[PDB]
Amino acid sequence: CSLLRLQETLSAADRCGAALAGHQLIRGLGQECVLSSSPAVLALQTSLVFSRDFGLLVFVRKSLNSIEFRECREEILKFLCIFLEKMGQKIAPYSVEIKNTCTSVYTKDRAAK
Amino acid sequence: YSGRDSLIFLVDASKAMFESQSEDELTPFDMSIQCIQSVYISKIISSDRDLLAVVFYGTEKDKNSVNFKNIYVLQELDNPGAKRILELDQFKGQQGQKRFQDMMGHGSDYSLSEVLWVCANLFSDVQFKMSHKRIMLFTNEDNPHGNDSAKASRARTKAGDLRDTGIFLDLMHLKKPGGFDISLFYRDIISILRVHFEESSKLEDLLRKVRAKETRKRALSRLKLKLNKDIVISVGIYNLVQKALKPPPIKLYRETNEPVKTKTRTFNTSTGGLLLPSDTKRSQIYGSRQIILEKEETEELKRFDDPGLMLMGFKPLVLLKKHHYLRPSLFVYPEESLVIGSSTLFSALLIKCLEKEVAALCRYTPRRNIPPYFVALVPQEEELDDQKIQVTPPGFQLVFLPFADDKRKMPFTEKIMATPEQVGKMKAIVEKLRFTYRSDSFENPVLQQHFRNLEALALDLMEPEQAVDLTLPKVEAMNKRLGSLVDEFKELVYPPDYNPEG
Amino acid sequence: IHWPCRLTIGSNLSIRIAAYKSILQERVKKTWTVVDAKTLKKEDIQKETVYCLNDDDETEVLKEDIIQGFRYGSDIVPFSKV
DNA sequence: TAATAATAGTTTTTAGTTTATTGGG
DNA sequence: GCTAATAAACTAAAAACTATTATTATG
Repeated sequence: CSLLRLQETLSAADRCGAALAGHQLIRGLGQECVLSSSPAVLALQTSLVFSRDFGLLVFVRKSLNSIEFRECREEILKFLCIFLEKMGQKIAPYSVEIKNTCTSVYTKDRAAK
Repeated sequence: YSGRDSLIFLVDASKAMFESQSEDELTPFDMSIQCIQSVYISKIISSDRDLLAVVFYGTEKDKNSVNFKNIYVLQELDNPGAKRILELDQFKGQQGQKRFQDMMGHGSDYSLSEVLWVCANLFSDVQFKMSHKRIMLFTNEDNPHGNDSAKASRARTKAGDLRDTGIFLDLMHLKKPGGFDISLFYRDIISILRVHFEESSKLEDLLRKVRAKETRKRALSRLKLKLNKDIVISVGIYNLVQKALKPPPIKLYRETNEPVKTKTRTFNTSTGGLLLPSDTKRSQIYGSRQIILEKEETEELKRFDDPGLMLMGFKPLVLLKKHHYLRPSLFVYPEESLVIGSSTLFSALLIKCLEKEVAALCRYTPRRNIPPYFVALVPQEEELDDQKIQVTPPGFQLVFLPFADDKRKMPFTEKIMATPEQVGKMKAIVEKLRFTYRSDSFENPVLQQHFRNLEALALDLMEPEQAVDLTLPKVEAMNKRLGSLVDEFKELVYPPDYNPEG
Repeated sequence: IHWPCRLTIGSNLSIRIAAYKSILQERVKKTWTVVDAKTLKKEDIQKETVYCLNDDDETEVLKEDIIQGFRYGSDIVPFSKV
């Protein structure tokens, strides 16, 4: 789907080392934010596994102090926050995983920046 | 803070620069290659925080985001790096040029409108605060667009538009045996009478490697000098001279070369558990008794007056001892950001103190919890050189007055005179050794050697450049010019058996 | 205290010298020792530093495994003190 | 319903260490 | 003939300098 194809493109879009890659990544992230911010009852559940893959996706792929990754990561975090603000406890299976990621996110190069 | 400098290099890819009438001399292509190497080394040393790019025109092939034929960007606008240096050096030499001609075209036609378009696009790609947009062309022919009148017309129209958009084009003379032929196609097209069979306009300085940090203009602190308690004036404090120090090293791993960060912890000994600053107690043992205090009292005992300047009075410049020096002086300029109108009063006081030859002594407080020292503000009148450029800024020289406990006592030394003929011998020796000194005559050879080694290892050279030390006296020349005088004065003073060394 | 050395002029003149720092900035000769907040002992409160990797869950780089480098324009080159 | 205002992010000293190194006896 | 600081280089550490960016204000 649109969410899935955008996730795949962003998983690709970071293949090259250039600030333009980060620009297109954050643009796609902004579109995903404005898109999945308003699901009906169903697209949220697809976005759950999409966020799983894309969350851990950047967690293990970006993994670089390059700012081009930094703005994308911070926008991802903002979207995740505004999502979980009104999302329900259904995200709980991911949460501890996200927890196991989040501190690992922060304690890693995020600590250096 | 202000804008930065953007530099563009555009060499013609043709047959002219790969050939010369005297092959013993350097081909225009290759000499431009050492030129760009030298300027990139200087930029690395000085202002590596700016943008540099490489692009060629006239090549048979092409590569550019604008997709103009015969236009090939070699390097995008970027901070210089050793990878760029080696990428340029592999084409250096009378074999690197052949390589370049092998996997890279040259000699095809071009459009100056096209190169202006691509360079304008490249400059437009930069989203940072710029101040200078300098473009350097490398060709020795004003004809190639004079051949096509429409081409010359559009080229000069685009050049005028670019120069009106703040772009500065400067001309690099190239060795044309028939003559560079300026004033025919260039001064009417470039942003600004010998036809220049040669090439050297200022290429000598371009090839000249420069080792200087050249920190941009900045304010150390804008202190606010109080006259008595309320009539207070904003001033700017700078250091026109400031010790240049070696940049600190970078802790990195000896198996991956990446910089490894370090974290530092204060903790227990009996338990070893990590502790807090609240657990830390300042202690000082005098005699046998230990006094316990904390940091806050330590800086508060250094906090007496607010950051600023407190006038002590006025004193003629003669009442200061020449040997009375403590720390390098500062420069003080009027400031109208906090207090508006202070420039008028600064001019008035500068005029009055220059007329009265009296410096202003003040109590100086640099920042919070800082000791207020004594500072003498000598007038410093502006001086202009032959070209009327400021060689001495107008303002004040802020020197430091050492305290009584800032001076050390010496064993007493008696006075022993010398014969006036020995004084004449000294005067003759000095005259044989006299010259004129300038502040731009002597550098730090240690730092220069450290640099040369740094670039040599960065460039993986088999050998580093040797720094020329000007602080080594030429003993042979000095002895040649003195001759008799040395041992004449020796016999005048030192006994023949009593050499200076026992 | 004096500085026992020799001024030199060319390669044929030298005079022994004894230099003195007439003007010298003063500093406190007693540093602020740190002790415990309870036992008031420096012995119970000692110090260490840690060189752990910026990544890989802060894996500890061995103390001597660190080697200094230097900033070179847009690049950083490893460069030991030796 | 949409404008302003402290505000943290790179340099740069500089106080307190840490190095062995000459200078003696 | 019996050991003796020392400024340099090294840190931390603290402030000034641009450079932004929620925030009501109003509706």
